[PDB]
Amino acid sequence: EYLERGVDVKFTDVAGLGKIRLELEEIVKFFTHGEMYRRRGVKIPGGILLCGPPGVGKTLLAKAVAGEAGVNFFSISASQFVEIYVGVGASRVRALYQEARENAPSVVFIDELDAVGRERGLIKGSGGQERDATLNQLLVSLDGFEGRGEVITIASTNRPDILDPALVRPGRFDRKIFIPKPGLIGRMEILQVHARKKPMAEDLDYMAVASMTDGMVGAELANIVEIAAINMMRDGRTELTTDDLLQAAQIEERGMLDRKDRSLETWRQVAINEAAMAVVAVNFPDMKNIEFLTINPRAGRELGYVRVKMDHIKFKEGMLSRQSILDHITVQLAPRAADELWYGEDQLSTIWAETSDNARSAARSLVLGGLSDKHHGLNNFWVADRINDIDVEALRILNMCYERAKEILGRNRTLMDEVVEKLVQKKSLTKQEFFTLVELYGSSKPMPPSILELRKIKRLELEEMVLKLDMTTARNSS
Amino acid sequence: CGKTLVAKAIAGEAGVPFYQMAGSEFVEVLVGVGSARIRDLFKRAKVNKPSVIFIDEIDALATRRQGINAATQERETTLNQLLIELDGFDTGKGVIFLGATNRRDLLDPALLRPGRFDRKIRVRPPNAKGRLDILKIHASKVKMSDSVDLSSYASNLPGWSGAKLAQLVQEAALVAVRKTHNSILQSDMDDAVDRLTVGPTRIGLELGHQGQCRRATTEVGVAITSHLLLRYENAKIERCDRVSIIPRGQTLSQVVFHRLDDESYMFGRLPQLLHRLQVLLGGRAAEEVIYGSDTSKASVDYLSDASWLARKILTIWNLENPMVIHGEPPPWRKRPQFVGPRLDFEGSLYDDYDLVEPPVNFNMDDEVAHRSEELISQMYNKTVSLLRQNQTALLKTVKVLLNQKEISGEAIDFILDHYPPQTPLNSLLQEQNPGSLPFVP
Repeated sequence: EYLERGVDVKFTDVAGLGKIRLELEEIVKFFTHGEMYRRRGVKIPGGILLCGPPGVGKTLLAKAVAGEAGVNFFSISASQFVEIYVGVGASRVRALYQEARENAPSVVFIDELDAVGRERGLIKGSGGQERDATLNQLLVSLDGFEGRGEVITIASTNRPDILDPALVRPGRFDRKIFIPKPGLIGRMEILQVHARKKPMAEDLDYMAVASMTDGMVGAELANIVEIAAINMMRDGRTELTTDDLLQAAQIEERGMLDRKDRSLETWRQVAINEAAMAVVAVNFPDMKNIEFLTINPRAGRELGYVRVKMDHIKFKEGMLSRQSILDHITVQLAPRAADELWYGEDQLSTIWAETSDNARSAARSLVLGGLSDKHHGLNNFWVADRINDIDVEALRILNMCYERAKEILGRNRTLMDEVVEKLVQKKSLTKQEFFTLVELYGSSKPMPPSILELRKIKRLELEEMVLKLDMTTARNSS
Repeated sequence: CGKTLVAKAIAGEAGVPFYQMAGSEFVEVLVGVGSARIRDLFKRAKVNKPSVIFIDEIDALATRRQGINAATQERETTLNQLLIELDGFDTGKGVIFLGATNRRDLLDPALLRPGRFDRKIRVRPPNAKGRLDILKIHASKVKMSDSVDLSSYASNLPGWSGAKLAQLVQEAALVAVRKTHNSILQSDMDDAVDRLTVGPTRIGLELGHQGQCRRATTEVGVAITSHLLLRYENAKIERCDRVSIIPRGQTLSQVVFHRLDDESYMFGRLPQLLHRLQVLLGGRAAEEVIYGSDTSKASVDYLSDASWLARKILTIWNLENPMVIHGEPPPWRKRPQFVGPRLDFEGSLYDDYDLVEPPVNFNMDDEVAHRSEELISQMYNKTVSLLRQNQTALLKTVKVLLNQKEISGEAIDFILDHYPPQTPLNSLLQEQNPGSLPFVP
């Protein structure tokens, strides 16, 4: 009933494995070299749990480990256990584990345990009691009484916090492996394996495709493979190249590119908006590497956009400087800066209303995120005066970013006009020509020193001061 | 919008059998029958390959498990069977499955995953050319006269679906049957327009002579402000089509405004918003100049709209240049609607674009309130000053509209031209009939 046939998926069929694959073959070792495991006196860990983002193919990993183990594979949806009737789900789990024990050696797979592994006492209904009964039955058949030493359960969940800590107890689910999102090499190999079934070329570089589509799951890479088949018959070329992959990634991350009727002043407004964003971004460290610049409207965004790929390590861990946010707020305010400096103060538009609120929200998050210097951080107080003063610093921070944006955009009028003209004539711009225009008409951008130079100057000042103290002690004493 | 018609046309041009059975046909009381029907339909599709499977209203079986009987278990089992059949479909046999839905939010994201629903097509409401072509198609089925110009009807009925154009032409045919007309005249087509847009005309249902003078004064004042702003400062605002005080549907009076092109509906500048806001207070300007100091409740909604758009100018869009830290959501929400003032220049009026945050400082809230009061008061004095300079045209338009129970934009323009500013009211008062229109359209 719950037994599947034709499980031929192996570890070669799945990419983006990494060191987790080692644990996977450890499971295979648990199914092959277990004689010396129990000879040394090791009870085989029954509970292995894969946790990660959806679409990474956890069930594909289950098929791979089942095929490499060479045992019977059971793949049961957890949604069938919950039902309006009680007792039948417990009997379903009983029959499942009984036929797993009879088919020993075997591995059993249950996906999305969050449906039935919810902590008891969170919902008041008969479905909650049925879920409790099924959880109790699976708990007993896992660890309750003796009789299982050969059947091993593999599970795939998304949210590990929802699970009952009774299930997380060792001997029931003790091995917890996280499947992360694929990095750079992982996306490369997933694209390779999903593209092995189609005729590819020898000049096909996956490095640019992987760097273009950053922070995406393996299902999204399979989708990129799926949009590598449908769109070349419009022109009718010979063999697939990397340009089609780049355009497919561009279509997927934003939407399909649609063209509508448009006047000249509307194009000019979108162009000066995008010029404001890119020109204020290039002079800042965290948003310096602008790679794309287009004003073409897309799905959901009638505006253009500026593409930057900053370092994605400090952002996740939280090591972004205070100046790194005062720069971003200036970037969000700079569309309004260009609008005010070009159309005057009395003719402000409403196209920058989406960035002008991001700037104020970022300032508000900064002032009560402990990053300020009013007393020392201190995002909370007691009396109403300091609570009122909490929101004063955000508005002064917006004001100083606002004047900074005015100064930055006023320094760069010639390159502003040039990039606006190019954006109107070509409707798109890449990194090379935009940076060439920047070098042709740019102003001076004196870079503030990084932390290394500050540490070096502080260290040399400290050494010279301490040796000054040493001589003022020595020659006064000697 | 004819998504089912689109799939039917796809099957007709492709020459393949078309399998139609709606999502509401998959709901039952017994459990497991819907999955059996899914399997039967799928295997009958696999019999005659290639073939197309079409499920109308797929969100009936694919309702999202919202966290805001045994039928729900049947829905989940049917969803599981459908996703199993979709995922297990080899792509080499060419059985394309079509799913038509009305709402993307309630549909489960599992089907949106690649491998089940690879393509997602939006069916936008037809444009001016699209509604033109739908009118050409539907007008070939009924007898048509040469006096009907369908281009104006396609341009003046924005966002109307194909079935709504079908009911337009059908009710035009039934109106011509009622009038015993041999063909569809332009009068009958406009009759269908006013029947489906604002509603049918009542019979003799009128209030007192004071209950109609105030509504007439409000609507005529709004129209006169709009026309004056068009004439003098060349505003980027709409144009008056016709003004009526005949009760239709649930509106005791109505003023009709044309809808402009959407390309001017994106970068709403400060002057455009100020002139539209003056147009909004035109009604209260009319009550204050005509009745002196005894205003009524007929112009309260326009006052609320003006008060909210002043806040939107101040807080949400931040069009002025003291910088503000937060925006506030509208306490009252009125949907964008028909002939009354457009209030959809930026897509809509009462829709903040998630630009709101909870405030902390309560001392700037009063300064925002004072700024809004100053803007509203100054703008009110300007609109009352501009409307009070022309009392003759306003009074003559009110009298003519009261006598005729309906006036046109061209008639309002003629009254404005024939009554220049700063002429005495005695010139209107010496006429043998103030509510007389010597202009013939």
